[PDB]
Amino acid sequence: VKIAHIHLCGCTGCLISLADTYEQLLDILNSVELVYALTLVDEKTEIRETDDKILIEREIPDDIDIALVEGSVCLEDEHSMKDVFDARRKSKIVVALGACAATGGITRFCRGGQMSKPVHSSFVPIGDLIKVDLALPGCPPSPEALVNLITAALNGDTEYLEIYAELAKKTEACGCDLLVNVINKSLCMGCGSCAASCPTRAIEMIDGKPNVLKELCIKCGACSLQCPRIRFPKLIEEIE
Amino acid sequence: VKIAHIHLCGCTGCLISLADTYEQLLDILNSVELVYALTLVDEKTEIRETDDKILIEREIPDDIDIALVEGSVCLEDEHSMKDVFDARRKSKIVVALGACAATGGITRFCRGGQMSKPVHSSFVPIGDLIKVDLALPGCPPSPEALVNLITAALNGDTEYLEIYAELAKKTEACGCDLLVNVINKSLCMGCGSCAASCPTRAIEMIDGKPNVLKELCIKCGACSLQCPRIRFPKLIEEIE
Amino acid sequence: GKIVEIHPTTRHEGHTKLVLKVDDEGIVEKGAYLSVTPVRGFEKFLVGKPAEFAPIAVSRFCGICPVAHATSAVEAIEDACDITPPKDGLLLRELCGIGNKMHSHPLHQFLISPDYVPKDDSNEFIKRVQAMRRIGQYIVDAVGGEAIHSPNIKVGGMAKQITESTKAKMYYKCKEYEKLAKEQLEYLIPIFESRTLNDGTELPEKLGYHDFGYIATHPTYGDRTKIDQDKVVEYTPFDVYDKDVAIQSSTTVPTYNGRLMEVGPRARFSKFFDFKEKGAMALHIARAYEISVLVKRAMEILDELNVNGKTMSDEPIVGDGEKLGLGVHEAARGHNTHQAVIDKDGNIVYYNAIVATTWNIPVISKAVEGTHYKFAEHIVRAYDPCISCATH
Amino acid sequence: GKIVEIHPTTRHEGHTKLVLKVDDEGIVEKGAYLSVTPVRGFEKFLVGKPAEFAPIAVSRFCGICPVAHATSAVEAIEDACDITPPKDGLLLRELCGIGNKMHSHPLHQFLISPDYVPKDDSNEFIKRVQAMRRIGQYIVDAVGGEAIHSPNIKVGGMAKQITESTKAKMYYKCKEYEKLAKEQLEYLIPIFESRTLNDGTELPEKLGYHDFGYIATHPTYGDRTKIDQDKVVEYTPFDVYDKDVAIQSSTTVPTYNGRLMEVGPRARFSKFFDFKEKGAMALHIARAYEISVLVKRAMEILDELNVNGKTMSDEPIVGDGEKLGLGVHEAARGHNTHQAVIDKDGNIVYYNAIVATTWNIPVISKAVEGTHYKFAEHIVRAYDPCISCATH
Amino acid sequence: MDPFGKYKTVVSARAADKTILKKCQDGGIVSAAYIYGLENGLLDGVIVADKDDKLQTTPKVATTVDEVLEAAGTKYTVCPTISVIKSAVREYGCEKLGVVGTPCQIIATRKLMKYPIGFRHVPDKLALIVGIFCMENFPYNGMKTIIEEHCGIKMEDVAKTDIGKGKFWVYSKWGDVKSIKLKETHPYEQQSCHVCMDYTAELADISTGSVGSPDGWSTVFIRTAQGEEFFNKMVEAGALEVKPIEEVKPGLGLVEKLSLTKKEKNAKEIEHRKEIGLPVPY
Amino acid sequence: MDPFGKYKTVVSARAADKTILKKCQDGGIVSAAYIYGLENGLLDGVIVADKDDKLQTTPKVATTVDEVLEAAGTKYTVCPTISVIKSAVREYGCEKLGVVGTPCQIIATRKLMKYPIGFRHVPDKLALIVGIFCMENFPYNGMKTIIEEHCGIKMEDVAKTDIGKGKFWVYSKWGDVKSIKLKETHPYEQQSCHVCMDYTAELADISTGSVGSPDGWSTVFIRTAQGEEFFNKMVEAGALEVKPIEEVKPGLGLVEKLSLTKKEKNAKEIEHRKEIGLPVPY
Ligand SMILES: Cc1cc2nc3c(=O)[nH]c(=O)nc-3n(C[C@H](O)[C@H](O)[C@H](O)COP(=O)(O)OP(=O)(O)OC[C@H]3O[C@@H](n4cnc5c(N)ncnc54)[C@H](O)[C@@H]3O)c2cc1C
Ligand SMILES: Cc1cc2nc3c(=O)[nH]c(=O)nc-3n(C[C@H](O)[C@H](O)[C@H](O)COP(=O)(O)OP(=O)(O)OC[C@H]3O[C@@H](n4cnc5c(N)ncnc54)[C@H](O)[C@@H]3O)c2cc1C
Ligand code: NFU
Ligand code: NFU
Ligand code: SF4
Ligand code: SF4
Ligand code: SF4
Ligand code: SF4
Ligand code: SF4
Ligand code: SF4
Ligand code: SF4
Ligand code: SF4
Ligand SMILES: [Cl-]
Ligand SMILES: [Fe+3]
Ligand SMILES: [Fe+3]
Ligand code: NA
Ligand code: NA
Repeated sequence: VKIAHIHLCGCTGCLISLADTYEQLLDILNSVELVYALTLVDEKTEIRETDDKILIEREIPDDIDIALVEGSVCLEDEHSMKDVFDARRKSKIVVALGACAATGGITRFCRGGQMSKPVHSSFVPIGDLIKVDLALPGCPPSPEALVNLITAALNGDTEYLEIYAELAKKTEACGCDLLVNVINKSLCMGCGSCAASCPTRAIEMIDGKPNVLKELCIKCGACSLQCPRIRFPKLIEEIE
Repeated sequence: VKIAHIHLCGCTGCLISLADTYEQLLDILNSVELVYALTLVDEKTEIRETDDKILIEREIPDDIDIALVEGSVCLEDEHSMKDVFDARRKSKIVVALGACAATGGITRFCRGGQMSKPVHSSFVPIGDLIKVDLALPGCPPSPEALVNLITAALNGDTEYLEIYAELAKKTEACGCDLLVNVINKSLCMGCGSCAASCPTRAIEMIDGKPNVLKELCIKCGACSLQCPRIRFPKLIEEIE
Repeated sequence: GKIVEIHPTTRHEGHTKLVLKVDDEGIVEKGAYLSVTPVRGFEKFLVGKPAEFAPIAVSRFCGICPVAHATSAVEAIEDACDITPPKDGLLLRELCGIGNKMHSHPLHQFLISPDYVPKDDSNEFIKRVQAMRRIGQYIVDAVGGEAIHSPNIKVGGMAKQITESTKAKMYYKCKEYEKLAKEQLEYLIPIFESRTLNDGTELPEKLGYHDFGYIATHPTYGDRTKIDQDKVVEYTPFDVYDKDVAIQSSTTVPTYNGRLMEVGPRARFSKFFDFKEKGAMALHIARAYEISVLVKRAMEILDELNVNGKTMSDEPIVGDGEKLGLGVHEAARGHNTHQAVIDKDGNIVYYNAIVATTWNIPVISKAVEGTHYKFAEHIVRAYDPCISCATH
Repeated sequence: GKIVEIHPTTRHEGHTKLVLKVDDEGIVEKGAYLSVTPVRGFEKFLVGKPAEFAPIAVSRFCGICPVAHATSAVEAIEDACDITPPKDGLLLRELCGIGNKMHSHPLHQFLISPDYVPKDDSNEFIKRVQAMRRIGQYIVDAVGGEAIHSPNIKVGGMAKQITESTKAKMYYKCKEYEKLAKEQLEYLIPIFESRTLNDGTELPEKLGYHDFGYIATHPTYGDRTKIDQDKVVEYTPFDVYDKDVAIQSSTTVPTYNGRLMEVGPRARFSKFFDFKEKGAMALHIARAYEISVLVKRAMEILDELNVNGKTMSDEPIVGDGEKLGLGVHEAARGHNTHQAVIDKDGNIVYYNAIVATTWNIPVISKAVEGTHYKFAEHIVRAYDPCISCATH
Repeated sequence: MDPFGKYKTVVSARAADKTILKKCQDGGIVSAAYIYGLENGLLDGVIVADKDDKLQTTPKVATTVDEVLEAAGTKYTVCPTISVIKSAVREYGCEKLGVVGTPCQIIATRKLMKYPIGFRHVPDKLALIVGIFCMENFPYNGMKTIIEEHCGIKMEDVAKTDIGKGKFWVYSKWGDVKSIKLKETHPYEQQSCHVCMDYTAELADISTGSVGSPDGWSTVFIRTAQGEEFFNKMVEAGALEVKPIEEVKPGLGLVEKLSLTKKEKNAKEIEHRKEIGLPVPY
Repeated sequence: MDPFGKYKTVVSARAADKTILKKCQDGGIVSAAYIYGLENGLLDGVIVADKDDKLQTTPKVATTVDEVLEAAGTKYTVCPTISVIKSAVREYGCEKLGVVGTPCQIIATRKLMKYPIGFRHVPDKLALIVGIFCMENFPYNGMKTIIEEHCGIKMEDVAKTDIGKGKFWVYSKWGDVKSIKLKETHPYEQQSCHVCMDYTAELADISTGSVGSPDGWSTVFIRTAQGEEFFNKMVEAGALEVKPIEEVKPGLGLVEKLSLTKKEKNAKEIEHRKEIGLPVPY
C-alpha cells in the first residue's frame, strides 16, 4: 500500500504523534510504502532545467493509496489550495489527519493581519473543499488511535472505521457538541470520559455534568468523539 | 387572525419586547385576536367540578392561527413537553420566539442539579421536538423585528419571512457561526454589524475582524442573522 | 370541604398553581401558591464560569426585571472581591435599576387593569402605562445598553458613560414621566381604596392579611448592611406544603430568623415611609406610590451625575475562593439577593440567588386563607409575582 | 549563471523554498532560504483573548517544539504581570522543556540520517533514536500532561505536581537515555567530523560558514536578563531578499543591533561551553553534544525537585495594559521569544513571537553561499529548521 | 433479549478481610480486588468514588489501601470516575490502573480503549476494569431530597444507604434504619439513565453487585481473561470467599429478572425518543 | 448587468467650504453633508472612520464639526463603521444619526434596518446613510506593506493616499508623491472583497466617489427621498457647488466601466466559489 503525509496548515504534531509509535513506526513504515512526506523523504523529486533556471521540485506523486492529510487549507494561499485538491486527485483514500484537517481546530481562530502574509485569514478543514474518506479528530489524535486507523485501513476493517467515515462528513466541532448533543438531550450520565479526553483540560466535571471552558476549547472534537452517548457501535461491546 | 403567546422555559423578555411596541401594542392587539397568553388574558378557562375538587384550568385553546412560542422545552418536565406539542397541535403557524425557543440560547448552559427540581437538566429549542414555521433569533429579538414579522405574517409577505422560515430549520446558534461561515470562508469584509447586533457585547472588532469572547456568548443568533455575507435576500436592496 | 385548584394562574409572569382547601362556603382554609416552572438552574450552571458571565446570565432570570439580577450579581461579586465601583458608575447603576422599576410597576398595573380599570377607560389607561414604560425602558436602554438584559451592568460599575445630551434627555423624560405618574396615581388610588373590582364585586376588608414581617434594605437601590444574611435560611417546599403539593413546587422557601417575610413595595413603604396598612389593596397602593419615589430619585441621580466621571473600577476581579459575597437589590417586586464565591482567577466557585418572589410565594400561600377562593388570584396579583424570577 | 530553485526542501519541519543564484560551476553566489508556509497568524488572533489561552494556542505553532512556545508564552505573561512561579513549578517547567529537546534532537538526527547514516546501520540507528524520543516524550507527558501540546504549562508555573513514583521513574529513564546518548554520540560525532555523506561525497571544509553572531540566554532553559530586547528589531523580507523573492516569504527578519543572528545549540555551546567551530557540521556536532547536557540537567532537576512543593503561583493574572512582558526560552532550535501586553482583566492586548527558526532563516540564506548548490539543503538541515514554528 | 452479556462464570463471593466487610457495601469485592492488586503489585493505582461528610462524591486516584477502604460503600449519586483516568496515568504515573464504575462508565472506558483519540498512552495502562451493577443514578440534590425529605435523615447522619427488597434504605450513624418504597425515589433519578441498556456492567473484566446474593455477599460475573486471571489469583491467595451462585439465594434468576426489566423498560424509552425525534446512542 | 442600481440623479459636486476642501479626499461631500447636518440639526451624530499617526483606523461616533474634519480623507484599510451603530444610539443618544460606509457596510446597514433582530430602537434613528464608492479594501498590514515597502514611505510620513489613473498614490508630508501600478497592490487586498457586487454603494441615500469627476470633485448619486431632501437642502444653502455629470470629464462612462468591471470580475469569483463548494451570500 502507498501512503503519503500531506502537510497543509498544520503544526506537524499529528505526524509527531505517528512518530510516537516509537520503535513500532518501523513496523508501520515496513507494512506500507511511504511514497511522499516532505518531513521524511525526498519525494517526488523532479528536475526541470531551462536555459536560465534549474527547478528542483518535490511533488506529490500519483497513485497514492492512503493520504494522511494534516492541517487546514488557507483560502488565500494558492499553494495550499492546490495541495488539497492535488491530494484528493492523487489519493484513493483521504484521511483528514487531526482536528486542523478534520474540523479546522485551532486555525478556526485565524483572522489574518500578520506579517508577512497579512491577507492569510481564512482557514477551513479539508472537507470544506474535497471529499474526506476518514477523519481523525483530536489535537493531535493519539498514536494508538492512529495505529488502529492504519491497521484497520490496511486490513479492511470497515466496521472499525465506520465512526471515522462518519466523522468525515462533519467539518465543525466544539465543546458545545457535548451540550447540544448530550447534556441538552437528556443523554449525559456523567461518566466524565469527555473530560479525560480533552487535550486542553477545557472540560471540568461539576456536579456530575461537563462544564466546558469555552475560551480554552480549540475545537478538536476529541470529547464529542469519545462520548459513548453519541456513538456506541456494537464493536465496542466485544471483550476478551 | 387568532394569535397566542406560549410561554415555555423562557424569561418573558421576548413578550416584553413585544410590549415594547409601546402604544402601538394596541394597534397590534387590535389587528389580531389575542386568544391565549397566561401573562395577559384569562384564557382558556375551563371549570371541572367533582364532589371533592373544583378544577379551574386555563387551557391552550384550539384553532390558533399564529403561536408565538417563547422559551425552550425541559425534557424532564412533563408539562413543558406537553405544552410544546399542544401548541403545535393547536396552532397553524408556530413561531420560535427568541433564542431560547429558536436555538436554546441561555438554556443551552443548563445542566441541572438545582432545587427544587434537581432533575431538570435538559433543555432544547422547540424545533428539536415540533415543526417550527418561523424562528426569530436574539435575546430578545427587537420590538421592530417582531412588528415586521407579525405584519409580514398578517399580510402574506412570504418573501420577507423566507429568512425566518429558513432559520426555523436551524436549532443551533453560536458566535462561532461568524468564524465557521464568514471569517473562515473568506467572506468577512469587516463591516462590524455583527458586533453591533450582539446583546451581550461578546463581539469585538479587532484589526477589522470580529473577535468573539466565547464565554460571554449566550448563543442568541443575532450576529449570524445580521451578517450580510450569510443572508442577503434581494428585498434588502429595495430603497426609497 | 373541597379542593380548589386554579392552574395556571394568569396576569402575572410565569407558571404557577393555586391549590386551596376551602370550606363549604368557599372560604380558603389552607392556601398553597407554588411555582411549577421548570428549574433552568442558573445557580448550578454558573459554577465554573467566569464572574463577568454572571450579570449576563442571571439577567435571563426574567425579562421584566433583568436589571435587578445583574445588579445583585455584580454587587455580590464586588463584595466577594472587595471591588469598589466608582461614584458615577454606582449612580448610573442605581438609575438603571430605577428605570427598570419605572417600567415594571406600570406594567403590573397594566396586567391588573382587567380587574380594576373600567372597560371604557382601558385604552387610555393602557396608553398612559405604555408611555410611562417607554420612558422607563429608555433609561435602561441608554444607561444599560439594552432595556431587556443590560450588558453594561458589570462587575466594577457600569461599562459605558452617557453624554450630557443623553443625561439631559432622561431628565426631560423623567419630568414627563412624573406628569404621567401623577395622572396614573390620582386615577388608581381611589379605585384601590374603594375595595371594589370593575364589575362591582366588593373585596373583603381583611383581604390578603398575614402576620409576617417585611424585608427592605433601601427605598430605591439596596444596602447589604441592612440585613444579616446569616439569619436567612432557605428551606424546602416540604417545610411549607403538604407532601403532594410540595413535590410540585419548583422554588426554595426563604426565611429570616426561621420566619417567612414579605418583600416588595409595601415592605419598602413600611420600612422607609411609615406605611402601616395590611392586606392586598395596600400592596397595589404602595406600588402605585413608589412610582413617584422612583422618578423623583432618578432626577436626583441625574442632578448628581457627572457624565465624565469614571464608571468602571480599575480593580481586577480577584477573590479568595472563600468569601461569600453578598449582593442585594430592591427589585420591583422586592429584596433580591445574589451570592457568589469567586476564586483568584475570577471564576465562580459557588452561586446562589434568593429572588423577591421566592420570598413572596409562601407568603401568598398564607395570604389567600380566610377569604373566598374567588379572591385568591386577586391576592396573588397584588404581590406582582414573577415566577421565572422566583425559580431561576 | 543560472537560478536554482529547490522546492519544497525536505526532512525538516514545514514548507520552505531555496532560491539560489549560482555561477557556471554551480557555486551559490546569492542564497535565499524562505518560508512559504501560510501565516496562521497566532500573534494577531491572540489579541482580545484571555492570557490562559496563550500557552494553549501558541503550543500549536509546532508539534515538534510545542513546549518551547508554551514556556515562552507563560514567561512573557508572568513578566507582564510580575507573577513569580514557585520554585518547584519552575523546576518542572524547565524539566518539561528539557524533555521536549530530549526528543527533538534525536528526531532531527533521524531526519538527517538518510545523508549521514549508512543504510546498513539505519534500522539500528532509528531504533536508538525512537528509544531516546520515547523517554523524552514520557517526561513531557508526565510533567506537561501531554507530549504534544502540554496543557500543564500555565501562567504561574506548572498545573500539576508529579508523585515521588513518577519522579523516580523519570530519573531511571533519564539514566537509560544517558546510556543511549553516549551510544548515539560516539557513533555520530565521527561521522560529522569526517565531513563525508553516506554516499561518499566529501563536504567542503568551509560549508555553511557565515560571519554572524549568536544569541543564547541559557544552556537549558532561558534568561530574559541576558538579552536587551530593545536591540531586537524585526524587518521585512524586502530587507533581505530580492523583490520577487521577498513577496513570497512568510516570516519576519529578526536582527540584534541591526544584525542577523544565529540561534540554537551551536549558539548555546558557543556562549556556555567554549565551542568555537564555524560551519554546518559544527551545528550537528553541537546539537549532538547538547543531548548529554540536557539529560544531565534533567536528572539534576529531579534531584532538586520537591514533588510536594507548590507548582502554581497564587498571584492573579493582572496586567497594567502597558508593560511589554518578555518571555525567552532556549528551544531545541534556539532562542525563542514571546512578548505580551496584558490588561487588568488578564486579556491579551498585544502579542508577538520571534521564533528560533525565524532568526536562522536569513542566516541560512547567507550560509548557503560560497559552496555548490548541491550542498545547500545539507546546510539548511544543519540548522534543524522548523518552519511552522518560524511562521506561526 | 440477552440478560447478562458475555461472561465466563457467575459466582457469589465475599471478601475474607473482616475490615473490608466492616466498611463495604456488599461482599466487598471492589475493595478486595483493589486492595489485593495494590498489595501484590497487580495494580499501582485504583480509581475510587470518595464521599465527604454530606455524601457528595468526588472521583479520585487512590494509591493506598486506606484510600480504597475510605471509598468503600455505595454512593447513590453520580461520580464521574472516568474523568480522572488520564490524570491517573499522567501525573500519578499509574501503569497498572484499576477502574471501577457503573455500566455506563465501563462502556465509556471500553470506548476510549477502542477509539483512544484523546487517550494517548492510556489504554495499555488499564490493568483491571471492575463494573458494579446499576439500575439508575441520581443528581446529588435528588438523593438529598430522598434522604432528608422522604427518609427524614440528615446527609451528615447517614452511615450507609442501600437498595433492596423493593425499597431504598438509609442507615443512620445513630442506629436508626429508615426505608421507603422505591417508587418514591423514581421522580429524582437521573433521566438519562432511562436509555441505559446495561445492568450487570456487561463490558467489565469483573462485574459485581448485590442482587441475587444474600446480605453481605455479592454476585460476581467473571467476564474477561484479565478478570479471570485476577479473580483466580485472589481466590488462590484466600482473599475471597466464593460459593456457586446455584447454591445461593435468591440466585441468578433475580439478576436475570431485574436485568431484563431494565432492558425492556429502557428499550421502550429509546423507541419513544426515536419516535419524537430525540437523539439516542447508535 | 445593471451598473449603478437605483438613483434619482447623478451629479459632479464639491463642498463650498474651503476648510473642507483642504482636508477632504475628493469633493468633500461626506464632510460637507455631515457638517451641514450637524450645524443645522438634521444630524446629531455621525459615524466616521478616524486614523492615528500610523493610519490605523478606528470607527467613531463624531458629534462635532472638528471631529468630522479630523476624519476627512480616505483610509484604504478596513474600518468597521457599523460596529458603533448601536453605541451611537445608546450611550451617545443619537436620534438623527449619519452613517458612512463602503458599499458592503451600506449593505449591512440596510440589512439591519430590514431585519433588526439585534438592533432594538436603531433603525428609526438613522437620518442619513452616505455610501462611498469602493473597488477593494485591505488589511492594515497589507496597506502598510504597499506604502512602506512598495512606495518607500513611512506611514507616519503619509499625508494622503489616493487611487486613480491606474495607480496607487502616496502623498508624503514632506512633498514627495510616489505612485505604483495598481497591479502591485492586488496581492495585499482583502480577499473577501472579491465577491463584492457593489461599486457605487447602490443602497445608500447618497453615494459619492472620485471616479468620473475631475480632481477635487466627486461623483454623487442621489438615490433616496431622504438623500434627495438632504442634498437639495445643502444645495439651496450654498454648501455644495454642483455641475451636471454630463458636463464633466471623464464622466459617467468611466464609473459605468469600473462598476461593470467589478461586477463581472467578482461574479466569476462567486461562481468559482460555488463551483468548489465554498459558501456565497444569497
Ligand atoms: C448509583 C448506583 C446504583 C446501583 N444499583 C445497583 C443495583 O440496582 N443492583 C445491584 O446489585 N447493585 C447496584 N449497585 C452496586 C452496589 O450498590 C455495590 O456498590 C456493589 O455491589 C459493589 O459493592 P462492593 O461491596 O462489592 O464493593 P465496595 O468495597 O463496597 O466498594 C464499592 C466501590 O464502588 C465505588 N463507588 C461507590 N459509589 C460510586 C458511584 N456513585 N459511582 C461509581 N463508583 C462508585 C467505590 O469507589 C468503591 O470502591 C449500584 C451502585 C451505584 C453507585
Ligand atoms: C477602501 C476604499 C476604497 C475606495 N475605492 C474607491 C474607488 O475605487 N473609486 C472611487 O471613486 N472612490 C473610492 N473610494 C472613496 C474615495 O476614496 C473617497 O473616500 C470618497 O470619494 C469620499 O471622499 P469625500 O471627499 O467626498 O469625503 P471626505 O470629506 O474626504 O470624508 C471621507 C469620509 O470617509 C470616511 N472613511 C475614510 N476611510 C474609511 C474606511 N476605510 N472605511 C469607511 N469609511 C471611511 C471618513 O469617515 C470620512 O468621513 C474608496 C474609499 C475607501 C475607504
Ligand atoms: N421585580 C422583580 Fe424579579 Ni422578574 C422577581 N420576583 C427580581 O429580582
Ligand atoms: N525547537 C524549536 Fe521551534 Ni518547532 C523552532 N524553530 C521553537 O521555539
Ligand atoms: S490537529 Fe493539532 S497537533 Fe495536529 S496539526 Fe493541527 S494543531 Fe497540530
Ligand atoms: S462523555 Fe459522559 S459525562 Fe461527557 S457528555 Fe458524554 S455522557 Fe456526559
Ligand atoms: S472541549 Fe476539549 S476535547 Fe472537546 S473540542 Fe474543545 S478542546 Fe477538544
Ligand atoms: S430569548 Fe432571551 S429574552 Fe427571549 S425568553 Fe429567552 S432569555 Fe428571555
Ligand atoms: S457582520 Fe459578517 S462580514 Fe461584517 S464583520 Fe461581522 S462576520 Fe464580518
Ligand atoms: S456572539 Fe453575540 S450575537 Fe452572536 S450568538 Fe453570541 S451573544 Fe448572540
Ligand atoms: S442506569 Fe445506566 S446510565 Fe444510569 S448510572 Fe446506571 S449505568 Fe449509568
Ligand atoms: S470591495 Fe466590497 S467588500 Fe471590499 S471593502 Fe469595498 S464594499 Fe466592502
Ligand atoms: Cl538532499
Ligand atoms: Fe435560588
Ligand atoms: Fe512573529
Ligand atoms: Na478562492
Ligand atoms: Na419540589
